[PDB]
Amino acid sequence: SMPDYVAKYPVIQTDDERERYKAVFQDQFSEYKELSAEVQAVLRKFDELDAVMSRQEHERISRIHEEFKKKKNDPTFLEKKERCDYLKNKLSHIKQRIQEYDKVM
Repeated sequence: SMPDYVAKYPVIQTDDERERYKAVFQDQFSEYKELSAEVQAVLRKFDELDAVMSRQEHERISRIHEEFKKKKNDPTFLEKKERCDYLKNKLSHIKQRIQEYDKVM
């Protein structure tokens, strides 16, 4: 699931290569923008929820706590957060290769 973007994106040598890196950046940045929003919306909600806190109160807390804990630890969510963290680093790598080439040329 996580290719080595350092090996796949070496130092840019030609404008054709720069254009190819730009197109990969645009394709991936749109994919990252969509995941980043979804991941961030979940994490912020958790922060709001922690801020809210009879033997009924004990029942309600535990109910909330389990529900809250279940959503943050969910493997589908954590796979998306992992893809998101990967993409951020991959995109920063590509951005840096482009900027480096522009500066030189």
